[PDB]
Formats: sequence, C-alpha cells, structure tokens
Amino acid sequence: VQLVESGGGLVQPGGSRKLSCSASGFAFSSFGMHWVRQAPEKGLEWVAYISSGSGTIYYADTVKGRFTISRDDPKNTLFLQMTSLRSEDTAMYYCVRSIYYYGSSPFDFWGQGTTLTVSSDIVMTQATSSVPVTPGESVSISCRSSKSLLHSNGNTYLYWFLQRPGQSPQLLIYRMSNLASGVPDRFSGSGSGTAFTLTISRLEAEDVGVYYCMQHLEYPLTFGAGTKLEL
Amino acid sequence: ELDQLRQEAEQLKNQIRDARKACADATLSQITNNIDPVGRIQMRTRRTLRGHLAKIYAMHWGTDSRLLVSASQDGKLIIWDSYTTNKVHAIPLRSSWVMTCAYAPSGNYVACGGLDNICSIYNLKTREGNVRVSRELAGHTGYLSCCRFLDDNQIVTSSGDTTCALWDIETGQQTTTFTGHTGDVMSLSLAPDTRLFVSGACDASAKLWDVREGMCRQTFTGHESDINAICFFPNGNAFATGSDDATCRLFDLRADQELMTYSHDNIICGITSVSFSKSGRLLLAGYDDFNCNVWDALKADRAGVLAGHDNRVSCLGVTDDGMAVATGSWDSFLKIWN
Amino acid sequence: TRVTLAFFMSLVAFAIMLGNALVILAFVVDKNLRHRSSYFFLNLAISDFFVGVISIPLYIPHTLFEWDFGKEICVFWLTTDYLLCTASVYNIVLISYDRYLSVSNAVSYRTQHTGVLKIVTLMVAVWVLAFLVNGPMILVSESWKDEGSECEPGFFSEWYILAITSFLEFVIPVILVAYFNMNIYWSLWKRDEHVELLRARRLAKSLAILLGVFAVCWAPYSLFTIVLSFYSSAPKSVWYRIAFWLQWFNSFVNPLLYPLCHKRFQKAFLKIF
Amino acid sequence: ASIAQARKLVEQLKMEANIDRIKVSKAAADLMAYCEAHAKEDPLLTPVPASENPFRE
Amino acid sequence: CTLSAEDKAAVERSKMIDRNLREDGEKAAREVKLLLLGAGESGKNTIVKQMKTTGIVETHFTFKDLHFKMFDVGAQRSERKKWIHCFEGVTAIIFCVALSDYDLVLAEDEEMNRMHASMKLFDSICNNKWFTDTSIILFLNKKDLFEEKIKKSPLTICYPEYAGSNTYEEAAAYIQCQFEDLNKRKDTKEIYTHFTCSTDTKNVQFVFDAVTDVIIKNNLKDCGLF
Ligand SMILES: CC(C)CCC[C@@H](C)[C@H]1CC[C@H]2[C@@H]3CC=C4C[C@@H](O)CC[C@]4(C)[C@H]3CC[C@]12C
Ligand SMILES: NCCc1c[nH]cn1
Repeated sequence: VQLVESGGGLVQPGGSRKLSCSASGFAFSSFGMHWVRQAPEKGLEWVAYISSGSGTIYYADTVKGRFTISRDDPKNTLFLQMTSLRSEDTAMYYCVRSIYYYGSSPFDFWGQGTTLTVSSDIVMTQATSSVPVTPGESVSISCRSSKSLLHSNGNTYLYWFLQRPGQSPQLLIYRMSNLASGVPDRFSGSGSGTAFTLTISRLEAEDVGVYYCMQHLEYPLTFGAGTKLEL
Repeated sequence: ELDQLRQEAEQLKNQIRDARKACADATLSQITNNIDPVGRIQMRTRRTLRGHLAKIYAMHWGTDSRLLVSASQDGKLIIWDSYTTNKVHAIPLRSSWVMTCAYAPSGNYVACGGLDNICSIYNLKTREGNVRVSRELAGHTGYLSCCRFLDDNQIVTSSGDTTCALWDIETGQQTTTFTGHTGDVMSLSLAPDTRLFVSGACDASAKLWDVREGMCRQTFTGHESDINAICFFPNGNAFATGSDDATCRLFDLRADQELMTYSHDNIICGITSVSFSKSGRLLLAGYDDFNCNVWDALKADRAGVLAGHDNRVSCLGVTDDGMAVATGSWDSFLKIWN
Repeated sequence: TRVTLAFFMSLVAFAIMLGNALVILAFVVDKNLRHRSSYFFLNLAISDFFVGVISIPLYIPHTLFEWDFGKEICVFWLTTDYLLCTASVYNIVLISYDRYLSVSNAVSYRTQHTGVLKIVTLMVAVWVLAFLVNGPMILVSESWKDEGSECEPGFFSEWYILAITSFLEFVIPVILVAYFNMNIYWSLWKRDEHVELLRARRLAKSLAILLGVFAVCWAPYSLFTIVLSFYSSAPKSVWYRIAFWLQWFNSFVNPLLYPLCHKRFQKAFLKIF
Repeated sequence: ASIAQARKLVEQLKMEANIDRIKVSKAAADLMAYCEAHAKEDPLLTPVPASENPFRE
Repeated sequence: CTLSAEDKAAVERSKMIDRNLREDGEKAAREVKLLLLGAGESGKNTIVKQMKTTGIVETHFTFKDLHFKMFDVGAQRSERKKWIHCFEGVTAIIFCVALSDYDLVLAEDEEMNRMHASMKLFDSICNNKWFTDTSIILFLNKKDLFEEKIKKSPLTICYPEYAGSNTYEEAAAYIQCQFEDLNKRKDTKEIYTHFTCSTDTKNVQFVFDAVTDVIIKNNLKDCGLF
C-alpha cells in the first residue's frame, strides 16, 4: 500500500492551494481518510477527516471553514482545498488512512507527506521529552489525558505512533494495548484510563524517534507533544 | 469369496452389537432420574440481524463469542458484530450456492463451501483493507456440506462425495481423506481437543475419525434416516446427532453406544442443526417446523422452545462463553437469543 | 334521538382507520414490501386513512348532532374530503397502471430500476392532481355559497362546473381503470383448457369486482349531484345522503380489495399477527 | 474383483471390535458430573443479571 | 449519542454495507433464474450451447434485455434430496428429454429404459414439494434423430398400449402428452413443451417467451387476481 501526497510548495499568505493524495495498493473506497499536519519542529496536529462514502466530514476548529476535504473514489484520490492560508498553516501534511469496524486498526498507514510553506477539547500531555536512554534498556514513555479515554463499551481510544527521523509516522499501538500489525513485540501499552505508558522491551537502531499519543474518543483528535528518544 | 466375507462382516457386526448390549448395564434416564430438572428456559430474541436477502444456510461464531459469520444463498457471507448488530464484513462469494461456513479460531480467516464442490478460504485481515479469497480448496467430487478449521492452516471438510477431507490450506492439497461413509456426509463436528471429529452421513451413520491417522475409530447407527446435523459434547467424550427421523440422539465415544433419544410425538419434522450449551446441560436443536427446541441433555424432556423464525431454522450456534444462541433461518434473519 | 346512527357512522369510520392503518403498518414493518406496487398501496391507504380520521368524524356532528359549523372548518372539511377522496380514486388508477405495465411489458417492468424518488414522485403527483381537480374550485367558489347554506361546495350551483369535476374524478378514472383492467384480462387469455378457461373466469371475476366496486360506490353520488344541480338546482333526500356515504364506503373496501389480496402484504400481515 | 474392497470393509469392523468399551453407567455418570460441575459457568442454563449480560437490550 | 467516534464510524460502515447489500439484492431479483435438468446427456449440453468438471455450472446470458442465469446441476452425482431445495425460488425449470432415448436402453442398467427414466425424473421434479409453483419448460431434444429412427423402430417397444401409426407427428405428440400428464398439479404450474430445433436459434426465443408468460402469471398471482 502507498499514499503519495502532492501539491505543496511556497504560497503567499491568504492564497489557496490544493493538496492531492494518490492512494494505491488498497481498497481506497473502504477507508476513511484523515489529513494530519505537523508544524516544522513541532508535534502532529489533526486537520481533517472524511469518512468512507463521504458520509461524515470533520475539521479542526483551527481550519474549520477555511479547509475543504473531499475524495474521488473512482480516481482513488484525496483532496484538501485550502482557501485562506495563514502563517500557522505552514506544515508538512500527511494523508492517513483509517478503517473503522470492530477490531480494526485505524491510522495504520501514513502517507509520505508534502510540505506547504507560507510566505512571511481533550488535551494529551507528554511531559517527558528528550530521553537519553541507551539501547538494550527498557524505557517507558508516559502520556496523560485530561478526560478519561475509557469508554462505556470498554475500549480505551489511546493510540501510540512513532515517527523516526526523516520518515513518516507509523502506527505502533491501537486502542491502548492492541499492537499494530508489522510492529515488533518489543512495544507494549498500558493505561488506567487517564495516564498511559508505552514500554519498550529492547531498543534498536530503528526505535529512536518521536513518540506521540493520540486520542480517538471524540473529534478533534488530539496529539500529545512528541516525546523524543536519543541514544 | 463374497459370501464368506459377507458372513464374516455380519458376524463381526453381531459381535459389536452384543458387546454394546453387555456394556449397557444402565440407561442415562435411570442414572438421571433423580436430578433436578432444568427450569423452564425462557429465551428472548436479544438481537436480530437483517442483512441477508435470501435463505441463510449456515452460521458460525467467532472464538471471541462476539463476531459471527453467516452464509446465505443470495451470494453473501456476512461477518456481524453481534453486540451492535453491525456488519463488519460482507463478502461476495464466487458461487452463490453455499451451504456451510466456518470462522477460524484465530479469527483471521473464514471458509465457505457449497454446491460448487470448492471450499473457499477468505482472508479477513489484509493490508489492502478488503476480504480476498486466500485459497480455493478443490478436489471434492460432491457439494461441501460442512467445513471446520482445525487451525489457521488445516481445515476439515465434509462433502456429498461420501467422504471427508483434511486439507493443508497453504499447499492447497488434501492432507488426508476419510472414506468410510457410504452416503453423503451432511455434517461435521471437531472435538474440543481438535484430534478427533465426528461426521454424520445420509446413511444414518455417524463415524468418529482421527485427523492424524485418517482411520475411522467408531461407528454409530442408531438413527433411522439422514443425519443432517452433529455436534460434540463440551467434554469431548460424547456427541449428539439430529436427523430427518425427527429425533436427536446422544452417543458416547467411550461407551460406543447411544445414551439418550430426544424425540416427541408432536414433532415430526427433521432437524437441520443441533448444538450444546457451554455446560452441556442443554441441547439446542433447530427443527424444520420453524421452531428451535431446547432439550435437557440429561433428561429427555424438552426444556423450552424458540419461536422467533417464520421458516426452517437452518443453522444454530452457541457462543464459546455460552452467553448467547444464534439461530439462522430460511426467512433471512438470524436472531441472537439469550 | 337516533344516536344509533352515530354509533354506526363512528364504527365505519373506525373501520376505515384500522383497515388502512394496518396497510400502513405492514409497509413500515416489513421491508419486503418495497415494490413499486407497494408504495402505491401505501398511498391508497394514506388517502383513505384520513377519511376515517379527518373527514368522517367531523361530519358526524354536522349531519346528526346539530351543528359545529365553522366558516373555516366547513371549508377545511370540504377541501379535505374532496382531496382525500379524489386521491383515493387516483391511486386506484395508479395501481391499475402499474398492473397494466406488469402484464403488458413484463420484461421492462422487471428490469426497470425505480428509484424511491421516481416512485415518490408519482405518489405525490396523485395528491397534487387530486387537489387541483376540486380544491381550487372549492376555495374559489367558497364565496358564491353566500349564507344560509349547508356545507356543500360552492360550485355546486353551476352544473357545468360540477360536471367538469366529475369528469376528471369519475369519468376519466373509470374509463382508464377499465381499459387497464381489460388489457390485464385480454393478455392472460391471449397469452400475448378446462383449467385455462376456469382461471380466466377467476381473473375476470376479480378484475370485474375491482371495477365494479369503484363505480357502484363512486357513481351514485357523482351522477346524483349533476342531475339535481342541472334540473332541480338544490333540500337533500335520504338517497343523496346514501350516495354521500357510498363514496366513503369505497375507502373502507379499498384496503380489502387492493392491498389485502396482494400475497406479499398477506405474508406481512400474517407475521404481525 | 471388487470383493477385495469389501474385504477392506471387514477389516475396518475388526478395528471397531478392538475398541475397549466402558460401562454405560460410568459414561452417564461422567456426563452428569461434567454438566453439574459447570452449571454456574453456563449463562443459558441460569439467566445472568442484565448488568453482566452483553445482550442487555 | 453515547457512541464513540469509532463506534459511529463503524455504524456508518455497517449502513454502507447494508446499502450495498440492498442494491445487489435488487439487482439480483431482476434476473431470471432457470434450473436446468436432464437425464444423462439428453442434449442438455447442447441446450447450454444454444444459449451463451464438477459442481454446478452457471451460464449467464442476456436476451432482449432480460438476464438469465441457468444452473446446470447435472454433474452433481449426489443425493438430490439434500440440495434440491436450494432452487426453491427459480423462475422456471428447463427439463431436457432426448426423444431418441425412447428405444435406447440405459447403459447403467440394461433392463431400464432411458425414456422411462426421464419420465421418472420428470415425475419426481414436477411434483416436488419445493417446485409446486415453478413452471417446467420441457425441451424435447433430437427431434431429427427420433424422426429418422421411428420408421425403423416403432414407439410401442417403449410405451405399451400405444395405438399410433408410428409417424413422427403422432409419436412425438404422444410422447409430449405422456410427459405432460405426469403433472399432478395442473393449476399451480404449467408445462411449456417445445421440440428443440437444433438448426435455428428458436430455443432461446421459446425460453424467453415462456419466461415472460411465467412472469406475467406470477405478477397476476401476487396481485391476487387469479
Ligand atoms: C396533502 C398533500 C397535498 C401533501 C402531503 C402528501 C403526503 C400525505 C404523502 C405524499 C407523498 C407521501 C410520501 C412518499 C414517499 C415516502 C417515503 C417512504 O420511505 C415513506 C413514506 C413517504 C414519506 C410517503 C408518506 C406520505 C406522503 C408524504
Ligand atoms: N368525493 C367527494 C367527497 C364526498 C362525496 N361523498 C362523500 N364524500
């Protein structure tokens, strides 16, 4: 599977730009699609979401009314039209796919992302940052939620993502404890319902990066400030 | 010659019969004549699943006892979330004529077989996000009447070829073939230890098979007509058969003899499907008179009835944790009782 | 006091209500009942239902229990009755056009895809046209009626206008229901023998009842009015009032004839019961 | 000719003759003991409270 | 509602699944399903040829904007009682009978006659408890062979008490009547008999006409008219 973004670049403030996300290798029609932006040297920020069949569309309050998300299923493409580009819209945009049914793993594959530079709610907190732990020693990254993510049905909608340097984020843990497919068993997740821990059994050269905690209890989806790991 | 072998077979059958008669010192009824009867089982339709647009021929619960798979001859294999009645998946079958379906204990795969003589294994968990046909096991010369997963790689199918087969899904070849039956094998039931399985056929005979060896160990001939359904007792040392004889029968492997006959004068229709509760105290048999009947297993009396369906109850399945019953029928609705 | 009449009239109103409500119910409950015909059966029931719920009961007092006359209610009742009734008829003509097409072009009828909107379009067009036939003229001529008058449409004075309305609400429909029903018979018989001719008898008997009940119910009144208006210019006899009630008995028997006899509705009813 | 196949049937019966059979009383006792031991585990046997019923409504 | 974001998205996915199921079902109800039956060869395969290893063979063909799915179940040398109820809702049953089999004897059983076999199969299938309403389209194949062979061998060898002249027309009509009289339900169903013309394409046309009359009568029965 792959999602390739295009359409970014240098834009004057107040201008309009269209971002395209070409999807291949998977049934694009069955996947809800998110646009998630990351500011330069900052954490991830959720931008927009359009469901399968365009039944439901949600926008971040920051960009609501200025951004329009759409999907061309016959062409297997995702579009984000941006009308009033402020100075806070400079960012790398990632096209994420998420399919929602019982036992699915949303936010599984994140596109490469495209850079867009302009000319010049539940809050997740990750207090710990720049952990200097060395490989071979277990490290636990802690995240905290203002509102209890435990739901009546029993699912705790807390997602752990890992972004290696110079690479798109990848899903590590879905719904608190569930381990994403294709992810080494070294990662484990736990949580009481408001404070969650991601424990790494062993550390390798590919485990270094920035770890983010997202909540999917309600929109807008909120990413905690990234927790950086260094050797 | 032929006559000598025929007489030898007849005398062997008589020997087995008299051995069974000698071992039948007591009946199950007189053993359980003093046990307290199960109270009137009042089960209500907790859920109703209405996606199918044709007759439902088989359903199977997932091992988590929440996901369900049901096959209908509209050409659809639907995976439901039984708690929320949501349709997790809808798989368009290559052949609309399917009379069995299975859910893998792992949950990654489902199986579907029918009049096309092919068992299609569908891979539910794919990176492409859609269910695709992982394999198409072919080689049976008759319809597939039942299929069951031993594990993610081994499957057991029963056909109208008067034979059962154990397939290695990865290679797509029949690892073993069981050829003891003389009639269309209409049902299948893997033992809880997954080392034995009982197959009932249209010759009114149910045979116990060892998957590892490939040889029949015991045969049971207590019925009068086709054995449409079969199910193992939870402990694995007994099983129950439903037949067009309008009776259910409980056969014990160790005793190699039937223990109880669940039959009523007011009942004259066949049994499409049978199942046991988790404790094994209740035998739930889906009859053709549109009503599923819940029998006490230890005592022949009928505990209750499930009268939700307006057509023949084709499939019946109890959750692994025993929380619910799922009855499918030819009226295109599956109904989750509790 | 003859309040026994009120018992009867309320009872028949109830019958219209229950009968048609059951047809409305089965439609909602069963999702099998979503054929082009089934939507049309709903429309028939909706129109008729309100004869029992809106029209008939308001009439009870005016006719029997003194009066409850309102310069507004009078118009409302008049416009509603002459809409619900003319819509019931138009639905019969629609059900019959559906059946004509079933038999006449059975390939196309089967293979055609009819979006709920196309069906809802036609269902609504029945109501629109129904209103147009009598409603504008009831509203417009509400004034001509002046005072010291029974609650009758104002255009009753002009036989010619009355005739136009009955042409569009009885003559045109009865010609068409009969054409359609006839082609339904002609077809079977001409496939275009004891058992064949026996079955053809049953088709024609049943198609005849359907045309018969339409006319034997609806006509007495449509004819009574024109003749009285043209000749006598009137004040209502026992008969006129029997003919008034005949045209409502058509709304009671409609659910019995059209939807109840449909096999698919019968299946649905049996489940509910 | 085909009688050899029928001869194989005979051999199968021989195997079923070698199966050791316990008394039916013991089998019935074991079935009853299993059914009594897991009586509390079965939710269908005894209707569980609606609080812990997954299909509450 | 109390549903979380993922639960609401799952419910939306289930609604989309239901819409797809409804569309596929309404598309499938617009196709004519014909159950194809015959005894041995019986020209059945040829009938499949006219209109275009194990298990059911499904032939999908369109004609005059009507889609036919014909299910040849000949290969299922299994117990028919255990799977014949799967076709309870077929529009019609195309039953092929070889006329030339009147004198031929069954290869499987020398005593048994092929024609009387098809007669037994027809009696079992027209009076079946599942096919009370479905109409049977009888296809009497190989009329040329039968016409050439009736001169050499009289029909009386197969049918006792046949007082015909052994001409093609009289013998063919007698065989058609003998097959059509096995129908013990002459009111609920009808039997449309046709002598297969191998040369012309009239076979699919006859199937189309019979199916249109079945559809018309089904509509009239559902409406309750007759
Ligand atoms: C009084 C007239 C002028 C206007 C009102 C017409 C009303 C009573 C009729 C006309 C069209 C009808 C609707 C046509 C289509 C549908 C969609 C169906 O899924 C439910 C019934 C429903 C909603 C019908 C309800 C009754 C209806 C709304
Ligand atoms: N169809 C006109 C309204 C009416 C007449 N009689 C009873 N109701």
